[PDB]
Amino acid sequence: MSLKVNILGHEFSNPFMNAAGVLCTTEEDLRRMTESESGSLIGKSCTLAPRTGNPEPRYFGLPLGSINSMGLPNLGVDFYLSYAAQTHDYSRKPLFLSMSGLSVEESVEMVKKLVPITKEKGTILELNLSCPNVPGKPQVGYDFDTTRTYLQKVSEAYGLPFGVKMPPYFDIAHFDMAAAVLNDFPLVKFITCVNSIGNGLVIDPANETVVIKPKQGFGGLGGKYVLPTALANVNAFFRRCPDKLVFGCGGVYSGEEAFLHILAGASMVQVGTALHDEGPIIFARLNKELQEIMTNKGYKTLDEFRGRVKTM
Amino acid sequence: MSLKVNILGHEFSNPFMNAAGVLCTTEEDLRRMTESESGSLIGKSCTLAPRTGNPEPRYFGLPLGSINSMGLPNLGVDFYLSYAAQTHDYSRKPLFLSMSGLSVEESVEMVKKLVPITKEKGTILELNLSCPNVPGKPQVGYDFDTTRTYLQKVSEAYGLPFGVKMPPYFDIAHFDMAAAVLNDFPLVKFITCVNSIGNGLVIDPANETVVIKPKQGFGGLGGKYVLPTALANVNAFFRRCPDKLVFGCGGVYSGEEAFLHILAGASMVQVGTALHDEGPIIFARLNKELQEIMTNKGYKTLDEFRGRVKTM
Ligand SMILES: Cc1cc2c(cc1C)N(C[C@H](O)[C@H](O)[C@H](O)COP(=O)(O)O)c1[nH]c(=O)[nH]c(=O)c1N2
Ligand SMILES: Cc1cc2c(cc1C)N(C[C@H](O)[C@H](O)[C@H](O)COP(=O)(O)O)c1[nH]c(=O)[nH]c(=O)c1N2
Ligand SMILES: O=S([O-])[O-]
Ligand SMILES: O=S([O-])[O-]
Repeated sequence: MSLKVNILGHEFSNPFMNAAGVLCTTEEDLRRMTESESGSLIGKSCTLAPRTGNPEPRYFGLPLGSINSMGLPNLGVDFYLSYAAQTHDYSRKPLFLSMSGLSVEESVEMVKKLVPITKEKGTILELNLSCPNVPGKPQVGYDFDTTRTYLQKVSEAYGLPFGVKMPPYFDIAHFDMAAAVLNDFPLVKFITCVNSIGNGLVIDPANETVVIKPKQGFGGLGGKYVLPTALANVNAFFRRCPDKLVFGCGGVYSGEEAFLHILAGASMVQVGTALHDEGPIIFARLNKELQEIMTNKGYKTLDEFRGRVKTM
Repeated sequence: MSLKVNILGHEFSNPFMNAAGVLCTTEEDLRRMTESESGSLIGKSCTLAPRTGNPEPRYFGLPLGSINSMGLPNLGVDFYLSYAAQTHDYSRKPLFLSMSGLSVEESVEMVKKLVPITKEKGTILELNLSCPNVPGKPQVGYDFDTTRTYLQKVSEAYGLPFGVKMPPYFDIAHFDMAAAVLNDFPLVKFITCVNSIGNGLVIDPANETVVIKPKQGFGGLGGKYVLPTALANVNAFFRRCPDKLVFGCGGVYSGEEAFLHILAGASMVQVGTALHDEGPIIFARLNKELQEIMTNKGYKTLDEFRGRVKTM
């Protein structure tokens, strides 16, 4: 039996990795992800210059998941590039970097710097088009003309296969429109579905007060809230973008959810809120739980069921 | 304490009503809603001609809520108009009708027929701009040009105060753009936030099959999944549309969720999934639970705390 995944020119020991933003901001974070049983890892969504992010409190754990408005705290693109070029142990597992420049001009500058490091080390880019927690910066993926510009300019500047972190869509017409844009960019080799369900609001009934400080309490939702949305997006793009991979992100707490993501079409499975809750030991648990389901169903590889969800 | 709501010249006993679609399709359904302890009720979103809706199975109750793709099964506009004109007991409570024509032309033809009945009986219109379960009909509310056309044509054709059932938004820019359109239409006196989180996907791990038949398993999500989204939408439009009321819909199972909706800005509070699960006896419980919270907090009326959620 094998959890192995062969994509983007690498063997991954298993399909599991962190969701961008979780356990991946500092060198220590990235060390712990590398030492974990995860198949891969991804660096915190970064900007050209460092950021400290939004004021506190900006994260609140919930019974059904999480709400956050972190505000893209990151050590700046040079930190993550240097991590990728010098620090990361590629013999352990491949490395992704998430990049979230807050303009096309910023993104172009950042990805340009990545080119030599991708060529030398094999570092993979996930372009973030969906951060919902930066004041005054709308989610790029909800504007298809803006999305087209980003993909055009990053395709030109970077010139190598890369992936995109998409916001969740909730409308068939939007799946169609998103896919039409994505399918015009052959360098987009993977689509990560999904980022947080944006701009939710949690209120404490006792003190009648919102639970996070930024944006009048409005924050991105993760965890159990998002699983059906995440599965839908995965499957919608799996079908609409057959020349691309899909990575699943959203609501994974166990082997069962991972199994569903993969059945829906996911090549890799990212873990955010649950990883925030449980720490990197979760990857060992997820590997075991997924294998148990496969054992019970008589599956020996992921390929026996990836993208084989049945309809009526 | 008093649960009363006084809007559009009517006295409502309490803020509670069914969400459009739940317990409101047939005469018997509407009788049961009228006989319940609810403050009001709304008829099933109707079309000019009857519809049988989508094939089966099209509804699935979930641990955390519901997924459906009913497909606007309805007895046609004449049935609901005739209910509103002849059958409904207005001494029990006021009546809303939801209308969901699948074209602006259809919606116009429908609302014109309602005009005499509103004038005579006080029947209130909720225009549905958000149904996510009709194949080939995207949610109007996610296209601001189309939304503007509907509001223009319905305002002109109906010529009386009405409300709109909006899809959930997940982006600050969309709140702004939606509000800008709504604020150009003075006859829009209330905004119901929110309709289902559109186009989620639930998969059964045992048989590796989606749980509903229409649209390859894609259906609207209700229940615990939607509470933070609903609260966010309620509060965003409460602040952006001061000339209008906001009605809350989404994730209400208890007086506590009702209290949060009202604290966020809601005038009426609609109950979908929980009502589908428990039956109309739920309304007796919700009144009791909200009364308890107000008593504990020393709130004499809903007006003392409506829209007074605290931020940091
Ligand atoms: C604390 C924290 C921080 C971030 C996030 C989440 C959380 C919880 N998310 C969203 C994340 O990548 C993921 O898409 C969602 O959390 C959904 O997955 P889960 O349901 O949480 O597993 C996120 N996404 C991204 O692309 N870049 C980022 O920097 C962040 N930051
Ligand atoms: C079976 C069923 C049928 C419908 C719905 C839901 C369900 C469960 N919903 C959506 C509903 O009005 C409501 O917006 C959502 O269900 C969210 O509220 P809850 O979280 O379920 O209370 C719905 N909404 C609407 O405006 N017109 C309709 O005809 C229907 N039909
Ligand atoms: O960094 S994001 O979570 O705001
Ligand atoms: O009628 S709606 O529930 O699809």
